[PDB]
Amino acid sequence: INNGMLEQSNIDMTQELVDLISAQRNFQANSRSLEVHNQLQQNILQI
Amino acid sequence: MHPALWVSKTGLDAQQTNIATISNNLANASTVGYKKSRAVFEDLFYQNINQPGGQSSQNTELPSGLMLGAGSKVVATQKVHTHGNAQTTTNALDMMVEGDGFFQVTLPDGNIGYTRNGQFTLNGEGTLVTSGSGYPVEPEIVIPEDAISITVGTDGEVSVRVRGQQDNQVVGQLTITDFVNPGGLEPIGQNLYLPTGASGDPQEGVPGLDGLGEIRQSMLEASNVNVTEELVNMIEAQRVYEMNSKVISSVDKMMSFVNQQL
Amino acid sequence: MHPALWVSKTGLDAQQTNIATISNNLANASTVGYKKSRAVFEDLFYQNINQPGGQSSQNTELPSGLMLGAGSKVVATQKVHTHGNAQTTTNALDMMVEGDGFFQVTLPDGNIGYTRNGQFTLNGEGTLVTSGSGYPVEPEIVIPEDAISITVGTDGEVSVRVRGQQDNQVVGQLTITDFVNPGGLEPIGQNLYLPTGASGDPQEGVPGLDGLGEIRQSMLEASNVNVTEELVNMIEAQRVYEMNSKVISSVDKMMSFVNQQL
Repeated sequence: INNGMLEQSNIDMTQELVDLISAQRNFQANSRSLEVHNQLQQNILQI
Repeated sequence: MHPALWVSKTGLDAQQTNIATISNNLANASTVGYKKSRAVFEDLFYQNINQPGGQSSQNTELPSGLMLGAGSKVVATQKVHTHGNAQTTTNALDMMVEGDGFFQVTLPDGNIGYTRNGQFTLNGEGTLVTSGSGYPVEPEIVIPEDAISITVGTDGEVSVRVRGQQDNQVVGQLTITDFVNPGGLEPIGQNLYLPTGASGDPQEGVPGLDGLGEIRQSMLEASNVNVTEELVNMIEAQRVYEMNSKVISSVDKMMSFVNQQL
Repeated sequence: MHPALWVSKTGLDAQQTNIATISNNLANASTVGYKKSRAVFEDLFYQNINQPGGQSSQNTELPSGLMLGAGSKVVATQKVHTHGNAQTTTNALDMMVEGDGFFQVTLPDGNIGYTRNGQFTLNGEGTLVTSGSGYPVEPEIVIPEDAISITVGTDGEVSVRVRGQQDNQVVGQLTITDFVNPGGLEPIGQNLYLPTGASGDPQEGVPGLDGLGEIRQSMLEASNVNVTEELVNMIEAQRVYEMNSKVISSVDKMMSFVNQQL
């Protein structure tokens, strides 16, 4: 136990920013798949 | 009603499973230790109207015959068990198998399940369990309450340091299992596999030896999916899907025309 | 006139109600203390043409009978009472229930309306009232004009500070009501709920004991709607709505063809 000190957060802005970019990319890819599926359904519903 | 209707139906069914296969690959792009699947297409049986290589007459034969295919289908969803990249982490309870092998856990039913994910943790007793459902890891590794640090070597030897004492007190030994055909494993969810007939008999051993991989502590294995390949395959699978619908659309117009005329 | 016409009518009715529920959630994407709603679907009764399990011959029974469905409907609108995120404000008269509990206000008719909204203000007499229609809060909290600052504790104790007096002047004690089934409350608008038969008996007490939540001053509870979920459910509902329109259209064309021919 040490007096005169505090523990700050244990996060790294670099790693958080990188994971933010990667998660946005994965979200966009999944939404693209969803759009493709919806377009397929719309094309089927136009016979 | 019409042969082109049934043939094109198999084309739509096949592409739906292929798109559903790719859509699952995209969903598990951030899952640790996930192996991508591939869809394998193969054509169906052929209707033998005129036999190729028949006997048209003496001293002659039919070079090519009249055989109509029945369509296509997805026969299997093959797992690609290649190693994903490596992520360095600050946690000392997550490990990566550098090479062939699977971690083993004890399922609630009693049988042993096999996983490639390394995100582990402890339960209230200090026994090493998974970070999801909490299945114990085989063999049981119990971290003593007097431990100040945890170190896992290349050979899977889990060691801890006790305050006021030198040398690493060994608390257990991790064993990984290898399969001749990892693609034959049956995934039961939760990053767990069950050995099937096509998988082969599980072979155990110490990691890093006997062909098995090495346990890399504080490291994880990312998913091996290639988002570029999934997106490109998505576009091609959609185009084949729409050109199959054209035949059904065309046959529908033809059958409508015959009803009005004949 | 045709069974498929009536079945698809029930399908259209369910999807119209489903879309209206989603449209209500997206409208209340900024309302304070709004709980999202999800429509619950269930199939209608099945007409019994052939009885499954009926004895066709001795030692033989129908493995599956000819049971025709009557469509589907939306049976209930379930209020998902999961906690929403907290908004940090500089106002001192807006509170939040960290956990289970409802603020209680006095409706004009005489009854008590239960609200998750925490946006409160003062009337001409200084009574703590809702920031909307101005309903008094149960129990009444009157802030005297001798106060310079209002502090509301975690346990709901409302205390004000008097000028020229080094002592907090306790002027009230808020009590919150929890329900075993808050989803059974009847929404009456204006961010207010009324108890119902299936909601259960109101249990009132100090905000922080016996399972009640804590009062958070200078903090507001956002709506728990997920715009990502609502939009995807909006797209799915629009397609299922169009699915049953094609069935009605096909039945409509079938009857027209029969009229011309038969």
